[PDB]
Amino acid sequence: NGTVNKEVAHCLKRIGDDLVNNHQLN
Amino acid sequence: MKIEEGKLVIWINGDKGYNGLAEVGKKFEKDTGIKVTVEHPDKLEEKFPQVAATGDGPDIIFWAHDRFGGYAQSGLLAEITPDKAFQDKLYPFTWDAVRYNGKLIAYPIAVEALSLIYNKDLLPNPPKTWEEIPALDKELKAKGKSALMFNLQEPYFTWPLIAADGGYAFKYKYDIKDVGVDNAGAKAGLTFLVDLIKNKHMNADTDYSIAEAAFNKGETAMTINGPWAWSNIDTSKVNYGVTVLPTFKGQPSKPFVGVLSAGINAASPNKELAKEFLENYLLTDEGLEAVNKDKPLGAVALKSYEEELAKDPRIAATMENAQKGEIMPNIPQMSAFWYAVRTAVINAASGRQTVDEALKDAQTNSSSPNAQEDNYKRIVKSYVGEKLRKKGLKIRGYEGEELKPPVIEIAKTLQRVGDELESANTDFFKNMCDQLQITPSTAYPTFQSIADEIFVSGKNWGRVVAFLTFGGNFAVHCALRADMGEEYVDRVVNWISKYMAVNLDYWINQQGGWDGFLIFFEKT
Ligand SMILES: OC[C@H]1O[C@H](O[C@H]2[C@H](O)[C@@H](O)[C@@H](O[C@H]3[C@H](O)[C@@H](O)[C@@H](O)O[C@@H]3CO)O[C@@H]2CO)[C@H](O)[C@@H](O)[C@@H]1O
Repeated sequence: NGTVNKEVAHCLKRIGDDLVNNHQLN
Repeated sequence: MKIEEGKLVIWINGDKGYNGLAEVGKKFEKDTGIKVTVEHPDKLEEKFPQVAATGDGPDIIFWAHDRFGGYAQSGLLAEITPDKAFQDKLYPFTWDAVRYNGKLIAYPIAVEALSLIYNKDLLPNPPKTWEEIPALDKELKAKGKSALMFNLQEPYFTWPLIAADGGYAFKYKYDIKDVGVDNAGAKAGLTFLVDLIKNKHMNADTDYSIAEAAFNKGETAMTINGPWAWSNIDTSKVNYGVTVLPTFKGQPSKPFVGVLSAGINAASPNKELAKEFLENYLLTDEGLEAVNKDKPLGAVALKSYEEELAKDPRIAATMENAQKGEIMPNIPQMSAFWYAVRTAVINAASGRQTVDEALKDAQTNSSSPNAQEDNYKRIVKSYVGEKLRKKGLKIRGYEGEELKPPVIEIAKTLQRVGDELESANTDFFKNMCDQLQITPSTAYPTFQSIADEIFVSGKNWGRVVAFLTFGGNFAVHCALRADMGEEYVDRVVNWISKYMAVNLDYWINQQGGWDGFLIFFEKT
């Protein structure tokens, strides 16, 4: 029921980290 | 007057020279065609952060500098950046007062310090020491006169005495957790004050107007006040002079020193016009003189004019008292310190507490949500709105943009990097809601449950954008279901905004506020 929620949240995290890594430098 | 492109609205406290400023305004209008309106609203320093946080308020706000750190940390003041030729026309320590984390956030106008003001006919030579004032008062009440009356209702006026023998607000790189309002020197100064009252030398009810009438009618020999007050004394014809405050336990009275400053609202659309008015109309010899004629400013920041003013003995005394005090901190906690010391003085003076109980309230209260939420909601609203238009949804109050200055740039950057994130994950997101199976009865716990699991291992600007894209998609999905209406849209927008104010505001400020956001994700 909610362990889906855990799956969704783990994905959103990895997604966010990818964005940060693509902008570490300017 | 409302904020309006092509006009200036100015807020300034009612004890300053607002009619003289208004005349500078008129001259500006004559020479340039631009209209200037000067207002002096009640409690303007508490209103500004409420209304600026929603995009309202004046173009230019005048106040002493202690209030501005709190405003800037909330994002409400625009950074100031003058030419070297202009920065050099004003004294450097006045610029230091308005520097908050390396950024200048206002224009310094005048240095303000309390001095002892006295009636040369009834006290031809003023006391040098606080302790000798009780004897002076019985000596004057013999004659139906008083020795001293000043405002006991604002802590500004009593703080020089509380600080004299060791009182301090924050230990200096300032430690929020070491305040110093309940140390021995503080207890000693407030005890002197409260003893003067209990021994019938002052009245705990006395306030600004009562003391001014007293002194300017001739009924009390001394008062404590700033240069703004000289003007009414001159009209009274009283024979006065202006000198250094008395000492307590051999040490100087240490007034908290203020720099009257003009800050520029971060929501103003007239930032550049505001700057060139201040620099070319207010901050000249003719400009400061027009204001000074109305109410004296004190020791002005403008070198060329102060060099004349300095030859006035009253300005000399102003600067002597300023060097014995401390320039106020500008940090955000200053507000809670002043509120805490307000209550403690008022209570000890009236008699409702002992000094030891009150200054120990002041100690805890000096140390450590809704206003930040309203800040964040502007950003959250611009982004949820755009995602709504993108899906073809027409939701009341989410129609049209109409964004005001700070959020324009933020909104732009946020849409750019947000599209980055989900363009790279188009499937996961399009199916996100069919996984969760939200319902009116499971919606709030699912939103929290997922949000919490994003951040359990830590935070970064990308985990925040991921979070904002989740909540935006959550919102659009709620609008889509006939059992969860337009009502769920503003409801989820609130969930998102509160979640940020509650759980993320600390990290966001630690990493620079939205100006840091702008730099982290800046282009090319
Ligand atoms: O006590 C309640 C009050 O505390 C805080 O006000 C402080 C001001 O921030 C501070 O500048 C100083 O105010 C003086 C101005 O500098 C001076 O030019 C002149 O106008 O008188 C002022 C004092 O009356 O001291 C006060 C504290 O007394 C806080 O910011 C307020 O919101 C709050 O109402």
